[PDB]
Amino acid sequence: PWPTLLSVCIHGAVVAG
Amino acid sequence: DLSVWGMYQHADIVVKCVMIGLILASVVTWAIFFSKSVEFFNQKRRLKREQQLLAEARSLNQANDIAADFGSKSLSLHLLNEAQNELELSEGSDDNEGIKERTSFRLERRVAAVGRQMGRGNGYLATIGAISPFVGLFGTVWGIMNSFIGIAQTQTTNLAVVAPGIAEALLATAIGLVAAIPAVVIYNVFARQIGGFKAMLGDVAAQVLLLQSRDLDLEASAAA
Amino acid sequence: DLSVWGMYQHADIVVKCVMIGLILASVVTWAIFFSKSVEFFNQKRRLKREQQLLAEARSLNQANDIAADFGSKSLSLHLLNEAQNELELSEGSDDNEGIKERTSFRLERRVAAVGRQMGRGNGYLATIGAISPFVGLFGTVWGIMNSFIGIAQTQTTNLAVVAPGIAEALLATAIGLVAAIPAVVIYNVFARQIGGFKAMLGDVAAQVLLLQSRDLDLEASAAAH
Amino acid sequence: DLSVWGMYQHADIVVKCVMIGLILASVVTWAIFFSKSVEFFNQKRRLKREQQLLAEARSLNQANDIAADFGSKSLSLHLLNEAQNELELSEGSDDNEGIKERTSFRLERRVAAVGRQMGRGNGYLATIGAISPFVGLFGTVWGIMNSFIGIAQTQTTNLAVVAPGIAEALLATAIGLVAAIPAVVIYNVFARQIGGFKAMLGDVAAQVLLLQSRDLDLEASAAAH
Amino acid sequence: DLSVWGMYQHADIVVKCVMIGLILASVVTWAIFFSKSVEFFNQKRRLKREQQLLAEARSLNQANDIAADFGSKSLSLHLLNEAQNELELSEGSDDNEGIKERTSFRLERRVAAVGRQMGRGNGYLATIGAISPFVGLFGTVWGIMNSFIGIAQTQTTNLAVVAPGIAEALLATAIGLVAAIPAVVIYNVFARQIGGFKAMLGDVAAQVLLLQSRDLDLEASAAA
Amino acid sequence: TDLSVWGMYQHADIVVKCVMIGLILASVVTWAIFFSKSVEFFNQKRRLKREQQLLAEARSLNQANDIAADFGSKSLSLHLLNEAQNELELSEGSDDNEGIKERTSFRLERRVAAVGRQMGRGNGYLATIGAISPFVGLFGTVWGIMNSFIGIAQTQTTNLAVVAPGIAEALLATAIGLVAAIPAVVIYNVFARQIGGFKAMLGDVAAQVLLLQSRDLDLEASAAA
Amino acid sequence: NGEMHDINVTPFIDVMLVLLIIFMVAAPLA
Amino acid sequence: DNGEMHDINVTPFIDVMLVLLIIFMVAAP
Repeated sequence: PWPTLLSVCIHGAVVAG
Repeated sequence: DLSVWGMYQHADIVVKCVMIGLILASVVTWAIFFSKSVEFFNQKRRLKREQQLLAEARSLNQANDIAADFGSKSLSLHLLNEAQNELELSEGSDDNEGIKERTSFRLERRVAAVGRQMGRGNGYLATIGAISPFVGLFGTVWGIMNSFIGIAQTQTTNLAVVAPGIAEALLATAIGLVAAIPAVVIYNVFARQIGGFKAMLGDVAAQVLLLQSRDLDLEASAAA
Repeated sequence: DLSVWGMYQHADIVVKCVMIGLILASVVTWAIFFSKSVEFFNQKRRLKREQQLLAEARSLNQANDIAADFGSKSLSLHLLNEAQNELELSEGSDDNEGIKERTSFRLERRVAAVGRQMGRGNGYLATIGAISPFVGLFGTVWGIMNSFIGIAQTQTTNLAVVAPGIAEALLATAIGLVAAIPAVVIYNVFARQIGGFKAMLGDVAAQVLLLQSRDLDLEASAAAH
Repeated sequence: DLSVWGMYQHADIVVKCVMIGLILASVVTWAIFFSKSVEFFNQKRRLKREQQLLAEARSLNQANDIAADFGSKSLSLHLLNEAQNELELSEGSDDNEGIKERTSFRLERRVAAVGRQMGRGNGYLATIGAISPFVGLFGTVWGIMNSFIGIAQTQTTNLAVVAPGIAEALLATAIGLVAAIPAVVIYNVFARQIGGFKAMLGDVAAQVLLLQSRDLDLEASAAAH
Repeated sequence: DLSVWGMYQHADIVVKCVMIGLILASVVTWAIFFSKSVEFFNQKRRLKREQQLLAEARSLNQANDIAADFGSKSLSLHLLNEAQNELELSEGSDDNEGIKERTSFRLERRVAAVGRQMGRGNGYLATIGAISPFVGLFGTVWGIMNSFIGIAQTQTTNLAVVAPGIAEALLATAIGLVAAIPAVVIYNVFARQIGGFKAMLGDVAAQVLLLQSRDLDLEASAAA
Repeated sequence: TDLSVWGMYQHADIVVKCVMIGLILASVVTWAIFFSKSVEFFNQKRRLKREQQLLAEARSLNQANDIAADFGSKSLSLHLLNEAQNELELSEGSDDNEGIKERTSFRLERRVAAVGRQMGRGNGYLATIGAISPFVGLFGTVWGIMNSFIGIAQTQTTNLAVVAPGIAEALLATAIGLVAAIPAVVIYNVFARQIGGFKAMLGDVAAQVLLLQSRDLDLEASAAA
Repeated sequence: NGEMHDINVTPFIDVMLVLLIIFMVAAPLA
Repeated sequence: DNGEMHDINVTPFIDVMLVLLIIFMVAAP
């Protein structure tokens, strides 16, 4: 499901820390 | 050492689980948003066009002949079938106002049922908006309490020993608000957008009723 | 010294009483959840299965015949036999519109009554979700006052001698939020389940009214012919 | 000493007036609770006893013969005699649709008027439950402010010179919460108890409309036959 | 000195401005309360007398004869005239249900218009109650900012020189709440006083509909 | 070394920079909505008030059309009159009048709702920005404050000299949040008042059209009888 | 649905007041 | 209802209280 894949992608990037 | 990432890695397990739970709640509120924003955009875009096609209609049978071009998923085609089915089930009736009352009742319930079907995911947005501040504050209070137990155990006066623990505790409030604010905003956007969509669908259901109401009164008049 | 029970026991009588009060609120807000969720389910499943059968019916007479095998606790049978009762008590009348208005009113009153009876527990959940962090904060503030009275009596200056008192105090608020969070999510789950259920019951009630209304009008036509 | 009553004695006039104001708001919250709870247990216990007696009725005349034993202040008798009065004022008219309409409107008006009158106290409880935490907060701001006056006048950092402001801010918070908690609890229990009672009285008024509507049909059918 | 007047006198021009703005907000919320409370008392006292007299009426003509000496401002006389004016606009009509419906629609419009018209100054009370806390907080935040800018540009660090500057900042929260609480209390009181009055006026309008509807269908039935 | 209310933004942390620009965007959009709405809304209400006072003379729907015929295609009063007239010219073959009255009532109800729903266009921003801007300011301040505690922990040192710029940033985020929130609440409340006034004025013109239509139909039916 | 969907802020204001008072007691003693 | 917003909102006072918390933490020991 793109929604959840796109959501975890935009978070994944901001949670790179 | 003490980056924001290091601040998570050094914190207590309870507040680390609070931070992970708020990050997962953030992933959910954004997944619901990207899911529903596209869905409401497509349904709004389609329904607004079906209404423009139906604006030309003069009688219910002509509205059916227009709407037969609409896909089987279309809400306006569904309403028109909810009207046409009340005619075909009533075929022996000489009373017309009973057909008008039963049709109005069916379509009003169908518009409400579609409007409710839009809302499926909003319980998560409402919950995540309401509890994320409280889950953040529990993380903050727990971290502060744990630091003062540290001071009671290590028996040391210097507040610079507490400063890391205060930063770890405030980070749980910060992540709490980052989970809360999008969910509270997006819930209010979808509540207003559903209200706008129900009203647009009601304006189509009203045209179906107005078409049927003229059609029956003209036919009953022309019989005498 | 300890970090949880070491402070809970040393704590004073009113902080003890407040923490016990929030633990009692936590257990009731979870009993309601287990007690309601099994019933609401058995209700949601049973009513959904009845609606799927009744949706085939073409007249109120046929709807009675297929509903009669439902249990005495059936919500839909308890609507169908009431629409039948309103027609039976009215049997001397020739005013079909009068039968329709009475049945519509009586069915609406019963759908509301089942709605009130499903929502029985929510007063506790809505109250506990609102008050419990403030009840915790009162326990914390009074705990701070007792620690403050404690220093003002002995006039100490050691940060560590205050540390255990201020900790216990915060625990009260921590227990306050731990009682609050379940009550808000549990309240929202039942608020959404009630909304879906009252609407689903309303669609069964509407089908009973539609079947009766159509059946009376066709019968009046067949009589007058 | 340095006791909690010494802490009240030492506090500024503005914080004394906040504490006294909230204590008066607290005691009148309990006074109106003990008053209305008794009056909501009396009226509900009585009305439950009416509905159960009145549920036997099969004609509006039989409903009057059952209700005649009810006391002068009985709400159900006070609904039956509205329906009776609308018929007795209207004997010259054969528009039964008009008698039903006018009666339904009077009964709907009266059920609303009883609910409206029963709610009298709730405006106070709803005010205290919203406002009293912010009245508390103002007292805490005044305490924190007086702390900074204490250090500004003495250029010295110690606990003993800020102590009056911490004392005031704690007392203003504690009494603010002690006013807020029972007010928001009691407002919820009365909003639940009124919502149930107003609906239950609606279910009694509905029975009066059903009996009157049925009587007029059976009379009109017997006159036509 | 450091009295409340000394703090106001010594404060920065923005914080001094916020104190004056909040005192004007306090004055206007009390001026609204005393202006509206005497009008709600006079409207209730008068309307209760009209409803107590009209309860004796048994026809719309008798209700007009009872109402004939009510002052020309009277809301019950206004409602009787709205109903009477429909009959004498409608003189040729045999559709009595038409007269009933048109009258019911007019009196509902009139009752809603009175309740809306008399709740006029509740927008000032709502606005003052909502923004008062903030403006006051803005006064504090500005006063605190100016204090530290001061300390950051002048080093020489000690809480003793900041303390009066942050006390006279905190005072603008205290005044901010003193403006808020009366306004939010009064708005809530007037929302319930309007709700009770609009309902009482509704019960007088209901008596006019009942009197008209009854004597109209009696006169129609007696003509048979 | 020294700082100013611009230099502290130039010295702020990324998050706090991003939050401050975010609330400055919220500020410029709320003022853009105020000018976009108020210039139109004043002119629409000023028009409609003239139409309502001019149509209030009318005695029949034909007399109202002869008054309205030059109000301009954009006048809501002419749009309601013409769209009520449109039900008669579509119902020409109907000897039933109460169906025309019912359909016209239903059409005008939806036009009044739709025009009100269209005038509310900006309120989604104004309510969101007014309620949520202080929470975004609070997030911004908590991040700056948390960074200042990291500055303490990093340096193992404690003086106002190093912290004062850090709290000046953290306060500036709050000040910008308040400068965004106050106008948005004021603008939202004045437009809620003005919308409610306009909705009632438009509903009164719609009611006048229904009254004029129904009375004229009932009088024409009586004259034909 | 009466779903609770909004941040009631007063618990926070009051827990932050607790946090302030706690350090406003302990810090001048340290 | 009228749909205007009249509630007492005091949210930014938390921001003041964090700064006061910093003043005590930094100045007072």
